[PDB]
Amino acid sequence: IRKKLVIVGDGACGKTCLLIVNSKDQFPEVYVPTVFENYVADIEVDGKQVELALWDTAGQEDYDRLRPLSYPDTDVILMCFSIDSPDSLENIPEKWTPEVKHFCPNVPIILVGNKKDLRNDEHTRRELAKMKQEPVKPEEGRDMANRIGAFGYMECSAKTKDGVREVFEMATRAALQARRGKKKSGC
Amino acid sequence: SVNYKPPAQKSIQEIQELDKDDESLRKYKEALLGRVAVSADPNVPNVVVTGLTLVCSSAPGPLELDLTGDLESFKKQSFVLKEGVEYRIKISFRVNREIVSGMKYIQHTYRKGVKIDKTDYMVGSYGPRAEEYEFLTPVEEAPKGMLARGSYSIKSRFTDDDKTDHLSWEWNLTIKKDWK
Ligand SMILES: Nc1nc2c(ncn2[C@@H]2O[C@H](COP(=O)(O)OP(=O)(O)O)[C@@H](O)[C@H]2O)c(=O)[nH]1
Ligand SMILES: [Mg+2]
Repeated sequence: IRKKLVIVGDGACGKTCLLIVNSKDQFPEVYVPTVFENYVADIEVDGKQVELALWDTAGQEDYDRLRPLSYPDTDVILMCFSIDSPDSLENIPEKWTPEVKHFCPNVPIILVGNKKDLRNDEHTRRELAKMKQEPVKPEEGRDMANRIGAFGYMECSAKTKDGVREVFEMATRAALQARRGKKKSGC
Repeated sequence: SVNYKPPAQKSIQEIQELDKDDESLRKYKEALLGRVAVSADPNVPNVVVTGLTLVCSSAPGPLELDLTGDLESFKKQSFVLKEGVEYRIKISFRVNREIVSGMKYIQHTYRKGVKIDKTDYMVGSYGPRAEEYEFLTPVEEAPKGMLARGSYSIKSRFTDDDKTDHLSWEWNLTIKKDWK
C-alpha cells in the first residue's frame, strides 16, 4: 500500500510537468517549479489501493549534489527522456542507467518517453530536420527499454494528458512486485 | 561503469537563491530531506561508523558490535547464529558535516583461513544529520548443512565513491545446529 517512486532524466525532459499532471490533473501552463515535492498519489491498481510517493529530482548542474538523497527505499523508477530530443534518449544508457543501477540495483525501471504530442508537431519537426534529426520513434524507446533491462517502455504527453494515467498505473504495478522480486538475494 | 561527483555548501545556497518563494522554495525544501550539519571542524571524522547489528528475531540475546570501541577483541569472540535463520545486517553510522555519495558496505567472508564469499551492499547518498543512520541490508539467511556449519570470519569495509575507508573491522560468525 505505501510505495516510493523516483523520477529521473535530463533537464527539461518534462519530469515535473508529468508529476503535476498526474497529481492535480492539469498541465501547469505558466509557472513550473524546478521540482514538484511532497505529494503522495492515491492509485487503485487492480486489487489494492496504493499510496505512491512521488519524488522529483533535477540537475541544471548543482541539484546534482542532492539527487543521491532521493534514492534510499525506492520501489520504482520512472526514467524519462523526451520524444522531441534524441539527445535525451542517448543520455538514458550513458548517464541515467548507470546512476540508477548504482544507487537502486534491483528496483524496477519504467522507461518513459515524454512530450509525445511533439512527435508530429511542425515546429519540432523543422527544428530537428535542420540537424538531420527526427522525433524519437516508439521502436527506439522499446529497444532502449530492452537494452537497459527496463520493466517496460511507455509514452505520454503531460501537455495533452494522453498516456499519463497509464504511466503511474504501470509504475504502481511495478512497485508492488518489488517485494516479490526482493526475495531473491545474491551475496 | 559508475561515476564520481562532488561539490558543496555554497552549491545548495546557490540553488536556493535561484531567487526565493520562487523554484527556490522547492529547492530549499529538498535540501531539507538531505538535512542539518553538526561540526564546522574538519578534524572531526565526517563519517563515524558506530556499530554493526544482526537483526534476528529468533536470537535469544544481543548481537551488536560497538565499533567506536576496541576492534581487535572481536577476533577473540563470535556471534552464534542457528543454521537457516533469517537476519539483516544493520550498520549504524553518523554523517556529521558533509554529504557522502555512493556509500557502500562490503563483506568478504572467510572459512578456515580462506575467503569463500564477497558481498557488496549499496547504502546510498547520505547528507549530514544530528541523528544517527541505520542502514539495513536485504534479508539474508544463515547457512545450513554440514558443509555450512562452522566458524566464519568477516572482513567488513564501510566505504564510498572516493573509496574512503570510513571503517574496517573483522568479526566472527559461528553457524551451529542450535542457539544453545
Ligand atoms: N509540448 C510539451 N511540452 C512539455 C511537456 N511536458 C513538459 N513540457 C515543457 O517542457 C519544459 C520542461 O518541463 P519540466 O517538467 O520542467 O521538465 P524537468 O526539467 O524534466 O522537470 C517546460 O517548458 C514544459 O512546459 C509535454 O508533455 N509536451
Ligand atoms: Mg523539473
